[PDB]
Amino acid sequence: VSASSRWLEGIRKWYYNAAGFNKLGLMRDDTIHENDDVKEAIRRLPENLYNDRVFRIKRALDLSMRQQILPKEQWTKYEEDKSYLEPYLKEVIRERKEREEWAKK
Amino acid sequence: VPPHPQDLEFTRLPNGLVIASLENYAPASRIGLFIKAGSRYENSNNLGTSHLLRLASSLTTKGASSFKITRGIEAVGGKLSVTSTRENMAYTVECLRDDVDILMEFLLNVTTAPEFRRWEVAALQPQLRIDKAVALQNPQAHVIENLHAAAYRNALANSLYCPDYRIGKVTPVELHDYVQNHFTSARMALIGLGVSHPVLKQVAEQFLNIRGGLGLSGAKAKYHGGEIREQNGDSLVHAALVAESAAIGSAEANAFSVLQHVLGAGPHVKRGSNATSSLYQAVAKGVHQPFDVSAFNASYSDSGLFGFYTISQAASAGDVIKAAYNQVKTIAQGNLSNPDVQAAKNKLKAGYLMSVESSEGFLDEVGSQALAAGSYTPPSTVLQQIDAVADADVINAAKKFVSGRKSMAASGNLGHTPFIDEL
Amino acid sequence: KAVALQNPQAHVIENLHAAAYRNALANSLYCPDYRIGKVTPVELHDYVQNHFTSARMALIGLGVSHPVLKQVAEQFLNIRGGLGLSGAKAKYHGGEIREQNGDSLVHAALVAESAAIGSAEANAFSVLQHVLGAGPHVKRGSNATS
Amino acid sequence: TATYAQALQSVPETQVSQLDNGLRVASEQSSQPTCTVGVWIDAGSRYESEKNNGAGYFVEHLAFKGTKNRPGNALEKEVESMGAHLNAYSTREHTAYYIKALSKDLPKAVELLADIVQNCSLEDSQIEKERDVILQELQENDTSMRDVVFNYLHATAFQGTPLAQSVEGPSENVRKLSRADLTEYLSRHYKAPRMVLAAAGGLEHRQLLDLAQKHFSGLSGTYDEDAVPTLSPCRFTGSQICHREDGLPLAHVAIAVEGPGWAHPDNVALQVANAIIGHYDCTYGGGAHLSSPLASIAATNKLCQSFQTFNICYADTGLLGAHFVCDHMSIDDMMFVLQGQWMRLCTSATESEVLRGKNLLRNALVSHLDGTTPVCEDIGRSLLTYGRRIPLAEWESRIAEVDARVVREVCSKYFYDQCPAVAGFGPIEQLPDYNRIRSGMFWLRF
Amino acid sequence: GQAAGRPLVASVSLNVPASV
Amino acid sequence: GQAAGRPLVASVSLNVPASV
Repeated sequence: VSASSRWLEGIRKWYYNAAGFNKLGLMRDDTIHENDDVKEAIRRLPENLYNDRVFRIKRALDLSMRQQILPKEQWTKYEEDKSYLEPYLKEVIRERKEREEWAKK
Repeated sequence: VPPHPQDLEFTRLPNGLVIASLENYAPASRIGLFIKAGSRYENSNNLGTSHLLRLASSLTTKGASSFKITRGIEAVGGKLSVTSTRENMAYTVECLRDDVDILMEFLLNVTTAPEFRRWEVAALQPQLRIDKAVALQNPQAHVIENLHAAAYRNALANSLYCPDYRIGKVTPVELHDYVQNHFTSARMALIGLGVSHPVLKQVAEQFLNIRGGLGLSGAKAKYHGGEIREQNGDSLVHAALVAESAAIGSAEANAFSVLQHVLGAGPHVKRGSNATSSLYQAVAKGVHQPFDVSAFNASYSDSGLFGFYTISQAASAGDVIKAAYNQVKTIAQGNLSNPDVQAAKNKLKAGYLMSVESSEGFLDEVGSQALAAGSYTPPSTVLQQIDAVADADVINAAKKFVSGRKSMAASGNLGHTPFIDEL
Repeated sequence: KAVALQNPQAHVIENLHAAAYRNALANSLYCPDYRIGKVTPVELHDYVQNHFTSARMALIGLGVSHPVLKQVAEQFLNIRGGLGLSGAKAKYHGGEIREQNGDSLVHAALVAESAAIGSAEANAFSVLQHVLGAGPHVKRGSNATS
Repeated sequence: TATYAQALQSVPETQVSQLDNGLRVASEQSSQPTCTVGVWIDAGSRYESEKNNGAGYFVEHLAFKGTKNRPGNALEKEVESMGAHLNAYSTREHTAYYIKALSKDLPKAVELLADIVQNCSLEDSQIEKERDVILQELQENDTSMRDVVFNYLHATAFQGTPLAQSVEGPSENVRKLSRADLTEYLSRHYKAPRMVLAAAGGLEHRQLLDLAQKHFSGLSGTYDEDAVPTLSPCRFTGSQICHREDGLPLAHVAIAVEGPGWAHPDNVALQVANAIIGHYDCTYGGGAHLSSPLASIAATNKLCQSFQTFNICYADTGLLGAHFVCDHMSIDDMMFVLQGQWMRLCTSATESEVLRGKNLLRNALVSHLDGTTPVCEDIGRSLLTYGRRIPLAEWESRIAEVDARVVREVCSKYFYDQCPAVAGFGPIEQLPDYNRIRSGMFWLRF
Repeated sequence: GQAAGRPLVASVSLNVPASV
Repeated sequence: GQAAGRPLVASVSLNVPASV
């Protein structure tokens, strides 16, 4: 909670609220651009996390269609955002870099 | 002349692990790891676990990934193989002399620390439908598996392949439990041909000792007998009639082997008439159609099956089975000639010696002896024991066969095959 | 066959007959899978020719006059003679068939040879059936008298 | 403590001697108790005209059916008196008989072999029975599609020459073969200069030499008159053969080009190149991580059930190519990928794949010769093909000298812009036209 | 020699066809 | 009342669902 850390976290929380995807009930990982690494990582997710991702995205598209947002009570709080997708994508990237490293030798 | 073959070094570590080495000077090296993890150790709620575990040797592990293992094994031209009987599993690695150090790293990573990730295991499920199908192209495999199902009740009844209903239902938890319970120090043996003793000892002490924590014990074989008949409208009828015989590594097992070679165990000559084979000549006197018959023997750590297997057309199946049963009965009553017993003994000795000439056969024999008895027996002692068998013991074995609960299996157009009661 | 074989009772009862008998009554009501596609028109002709004969048939009618049925029978079912195929008597054997499939519940049937229909012993067996309990009579009942 | 080179140097040397009649006796001592002894003969279907084709296979059938001195089925019993395995085979250029037995039976076993290849009685009733059996085998051989396709490849590749003729021969010839023809075949081809007596296991060379002097001195080796059958060069033809049978489930295809021959330096390089292409079967465990691009692509996309590469050698000719079994809707993809890999080898080969192929060839060579039967086979074939057995050290020396440049040059010589021979059997409606296959043998970019 | 006479064994390999 | 009591009967019809 030192000098620069609380200032950095304050700017990150500011930017998080400014981005505004939380107003549609989305999480950060729901907004990532689907490339081959991300399609593979999404493929590896278990059933429950996949189904939650599907319903959150479907509800956000419905809101965007109606040009509405959720009530303020239901916004995604910055501290509760779960990076459910990060470890899978990290493993997929590590595997692809191993393949690329073998192709050089 | 070449250097004299050095003695097979043998050791049993305090944790229960067995390490054996033989330092020849061939260009290649062969290392094997043998575990008591056969299909008999499956209960009824996790059938097919061993079959999937056999095909999961190339998956990701903690030491290295699937890509790294496959590419590294194939880069140095090595070969990795897995084999499984009803009682044992064997992981074998073969390579050149100056490449064992790499491959020894891979093998233990396959064995002492797999991961079994969900997506990887799921992707491997359809393979179980392919491999089994290939194994079922031969009618002998189907008939023998049905015969084991009919003869035994609990332990040795489990097939080598997954049940068709359970394909796709095997989960990583089952595999983790199976490996954690059955892959332990007291149930393992490490055999080497082409590497020194201190290297294997160091490897085993560094890695295979931590795996200890010996778990389950398994059931006991219960013999019941019965019939299984599966009609499928094929050209030729296959059949197999057996009974309880003996346990491996016992005095009566040698008698049953000698009886097997007295009766007949396939041809020794290309397109031969099987003139010395008593069963073939007994059957062929009456039946004037193409057929085939042989003696079947299979010994395990606590029970064994002895009998005979026949292949014959649909009309003539009963004639063939009746003739073979009659011939074994006549042998049981006492009609046996000492020259034929000696000829069978020579056949047994020649077959046993010629089986272990290759590196594969030698490694398999050494591993089986290490797991079963925990000591190495050279060929000369086996030859002496074979010669020690008395000709009356073969008659006793025939009497044990003729007066026991038979177990029959059959396949084909079963319009004329008899039942057990008819024989 | 597939529609029929999603009731487990049909599987069990067919195996029960396969285990009980050596021949004729052991045969299943449904075609073995390996024969699907292999039944020929000649086999159908032979089956009709040697089983659909006058001495093996009975014409029953409700709401029809007797002269009409007698006329139809005399006109058109007189060319079905030629009896034959005495078949074979059913030899009870005994045995057991076990199907490991990991279903939620275990279905089991245990039987012995009892008596031919039309005999006095069959009435005794029917009464024994209803002493032991044949089926339920009350919706969501406890089967008190079973 | 040991090394690869030291291990290669430590193998005992083969010892070869020659009797007066022309027979060659080779042997290799070892410490094992068992042994394998056999006779190889330089006589196959290639030395047969159309009149007497299939004579050698007929004689090979009648070998283990009694002789002058062991009439009837006595000979067979003798083998089974000692628990030995008596086996034989025949090919388009060689024949072989051999026995696996113990060391102690080396005197008796040799005494049997000399009986077989000198005193074929050829009873007429046995001739009729074996004629019926051979007719049954010819009828039943249509079930094996791989062997049918290989026979088609030979027939189309070497049309109009002796190499087109199959080992068993046409069904019409076997119905007319008489005892006169069989005796003439035996009297013409089975002679001491063309035979090799090989052994391997627990034995000593001089004992085998003495036994051979006892039991083989009666063979004639004078080459009576000008009866000296000598091979001639065989013409190769680029062509296609297609047997359309839409009822079958799978299609078998085999494609080949003309090879260098038995005793060419190039062969080793080709054996490296094929090792780069590899092989695949639907039951392999590697999956999509296999080193070979063709195997990985076929595994991921399910292009075929199986494929393999071959290099079959004859005197001054041979076949070099591939064979695959696949679905009827995947032939274009498999042909495209295969020819692309061949062009890749011809135009651009790197060090890493060549090193992998060299290691594969080393391991295969080491593992194949491990026992007694493969060593005896190696001696028997080597003494007829090269005139001497090549040690493994020389094989390592030949293999170690290959690099990317040599592989590129050899592949460009033998594959690039060549007319192949193609054979297809089954539902092969999707197999490309011969012009398309021919045009796939080069690149416009190169 | 088509008749089985010894207990069956299942073989699986990385770069060889499986056999029984 | 799911347990079987009487032997099977197989029904087939031109314009009615089959039954067992």
